Amino acid sequence: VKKLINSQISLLIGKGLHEFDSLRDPEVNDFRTKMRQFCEEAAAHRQQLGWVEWLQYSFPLQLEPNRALLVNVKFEGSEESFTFQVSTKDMPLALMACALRKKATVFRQQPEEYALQVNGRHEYLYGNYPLCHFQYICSCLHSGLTPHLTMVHSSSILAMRDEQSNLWSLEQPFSIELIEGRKVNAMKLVVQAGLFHGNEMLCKTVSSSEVNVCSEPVWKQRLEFDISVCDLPRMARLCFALYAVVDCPIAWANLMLFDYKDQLKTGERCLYMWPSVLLNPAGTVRGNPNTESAAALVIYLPEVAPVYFPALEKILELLREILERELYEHEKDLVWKMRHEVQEHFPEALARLLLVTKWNKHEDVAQMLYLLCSWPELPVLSALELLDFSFPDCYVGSFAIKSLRKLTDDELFQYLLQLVQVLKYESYLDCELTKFLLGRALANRKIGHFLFWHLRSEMHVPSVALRFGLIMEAYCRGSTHHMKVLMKQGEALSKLKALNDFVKVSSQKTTKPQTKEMMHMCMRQETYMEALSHLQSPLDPSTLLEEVCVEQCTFMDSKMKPLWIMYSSEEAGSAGNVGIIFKNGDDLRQDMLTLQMIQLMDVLWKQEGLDLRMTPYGCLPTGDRTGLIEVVLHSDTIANIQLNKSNMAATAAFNKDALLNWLKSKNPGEALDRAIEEFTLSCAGYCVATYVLGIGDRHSDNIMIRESGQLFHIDFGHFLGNFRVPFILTYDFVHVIQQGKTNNSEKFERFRGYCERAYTILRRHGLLFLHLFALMRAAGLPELSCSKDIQYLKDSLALGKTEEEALKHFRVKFNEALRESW
Ligand SMILES: Cc1ccccc1-n1c(Cn2nc(-c3ccc(O)c(F)c3)c3c(N)ncnc32)nc2cccc(C)c2c1=O
Repeated sequence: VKKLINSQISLLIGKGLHEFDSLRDPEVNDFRTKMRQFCEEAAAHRQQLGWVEWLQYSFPLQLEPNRALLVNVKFEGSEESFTFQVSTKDMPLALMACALRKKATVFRQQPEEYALQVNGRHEYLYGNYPLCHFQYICSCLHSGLTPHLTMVHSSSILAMRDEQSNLWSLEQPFSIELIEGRKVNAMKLVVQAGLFHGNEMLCKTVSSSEVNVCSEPVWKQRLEFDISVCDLPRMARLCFALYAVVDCPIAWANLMLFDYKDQLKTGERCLYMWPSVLLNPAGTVRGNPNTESAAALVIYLPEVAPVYFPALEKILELLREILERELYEHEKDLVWKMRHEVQEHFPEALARLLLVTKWNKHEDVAQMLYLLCSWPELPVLSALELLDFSFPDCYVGSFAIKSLRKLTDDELFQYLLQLVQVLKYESYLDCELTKFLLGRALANRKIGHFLFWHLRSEMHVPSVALRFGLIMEAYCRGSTHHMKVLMKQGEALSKLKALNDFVKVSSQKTTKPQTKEMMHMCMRQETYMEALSHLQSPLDPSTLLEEVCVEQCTFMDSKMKPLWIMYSSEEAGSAGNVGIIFKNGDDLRQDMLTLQMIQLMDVLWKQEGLDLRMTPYGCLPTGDRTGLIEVVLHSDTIANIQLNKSNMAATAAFNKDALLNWLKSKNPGEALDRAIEEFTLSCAGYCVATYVLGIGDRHSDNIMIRESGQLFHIDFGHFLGNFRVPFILTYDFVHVIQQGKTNNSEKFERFRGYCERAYTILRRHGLLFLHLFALMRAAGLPELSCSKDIQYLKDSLALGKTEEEALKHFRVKFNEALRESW
């Protein structure tokens, strides 16, 4: 059994477990055994969970951030069902009560023994919440549809559980010996070296003597640093850059001065370098795995006596306000002078005090750490700032996680993408963040699902493949069952890649109708029908993809030729008719981040009672320029609608009426008013979202509209101005908002009110967006690479202003946009 599981993990994670063994690396070895133990203990706890707790693990509640309604309810075993009138204010228990009373009369005669499953979905309604607090019940109300639910008994739930079982002394100036290299270039070589603690230099950047671009270079020279050995902090990073000159960067390499056991490193090292894009402090502290091709630098760390970093017990032994909300040197001195008052009276200003402490003086670090160990826990918002690379110390990182433990699963999920990116800043394999993420993932299967895919989707990136592979292995140890569920998804994705490659070849030699027929024949092979059917959606593990609907599958005969894959499910009814788009060839990371930020805006708006009728559809990178996008059904592009074709319900005398005519056709009679309202609200949401994020090149081919009237955007790829993008009002959109009238200030100014409300709410959470984007810098996105990009957000939310100034500013922009509109 154990051999089978090992091979299944290897295949699932995209890396052979023998490759971990072959490294013969104690740190890897230790990571693997500790984390396996941790994860297996979590699995043991899970298998004895009570049935309500199991539901909470496997099917966490989907909640929203009086009135009557029809609900259809059946029981798990039978066809017979009952359609009740209940209230949106009723609890699930009351609904389960009606259900059981009804079954008792038909079937000739305890609510608390049941949970309600949404038909055809891995989604359950349970707990003390009125029905309309559940996202599913909400969804039905706005769409019109009738909730269809299944009474599931506690013994059925337990059956699912059961089937799823598994030192201060050294004053000499720090120095190294640069021995030799083995590189490729055109000039003379120089090696620049610098010592870093995060972004901050611990002293000046001492450089090599120049040597000719011959060899196999040999230096054999001591590089002494302007810092005492007893002053090197625990997280000291040594950074090299090799380049040529008469500038031409060649390569870079970093390492920690202390190993993962706090021992100071000696003696000789061969550093396998990464090819360059001069110093890269944020770059990984692990060598380039391509040891065949990589340029290499051998260095020597001299034996300073074994020396370890002191234990905490030895460490622990050793106008303010007007500025406190970049600062001058005397201001910094005051903050450090007042550090005790900072702790006692301004605990949330911890980060500011950290940025003023002298990390290159061990005495000062001791004094900072002593305060840190008695520091009260901080709000989640503050802890997110502390995860930044500006805060490299392990005690700080440990404090940060401790304050983040109060994250709800919903919050953790909202920030998961960024927390995974922060792993790229980690210095060692076994770290507090990895343990935190793995623990949360093992306690919540939705978190487990998305953590898996965030890690899996980067296995083709050599710099993270080891770390991410090891995390995925450990996770698998803690849920054998979920591993198999994930394997099924991977098998479907393998088949989709093969199918997409086929379509790419066929469509170059034949017409779209012919290729589509070939696609269908390929899909109807038993191997494909089996691999593509009966899986949890990688986009949302609560959506079950049952039978693939071959005749509705197609492809886009342009660009990367993405696939359109439709599904149906008898058991789920209408809600089982769902689609996925598979695209191979594009980097989906930018799309994913944009969509996640818009989804976050939607949550923040709804928390203030503003529902802009957004369309937060799923986008999930799964592999190398590969991923899935959730299909929004019953929608069309603005461009297609504006073609204004004849013989259609929407055919118009003036082209400006095409979109309104289309909406009229989909929403006859009294339905038009609501659709125009959905259009207006969503238009405001997307106009604000794209303005704030600097998303340019919006046009009629990348905006879509649903038959409900809701507008949404597709195909992102440009943001934070990396095409200053103006606020955009489109004439055809103004025309719909104005109900097809030339002048309609009543409707138009309501729309302006929505924009202003949305904008002011985002500003209030400005710091959250800034902290999240700061963390996202870890991801290596070319459109989020520096301070200029963060500055874009600062400017767009006008955060340096009062609310009144910001709104005047926003108003000029909005007004300028209206003029520009034809
Ligand atoms: C559905 C449609 C109407 C009008 C013009 C184009 C499309 N459309 C679109 C338009 N589109 N794009 C997206 C989409 C959104 C974000 C992306 O990153 C992305 F790659 C695609 C999309 C979506 N999520 N839901 C519904 N429609 C969407 N996408 C296709 C993808 C694969 C295969 C096909 C045949 C299509 C396709 O026909």
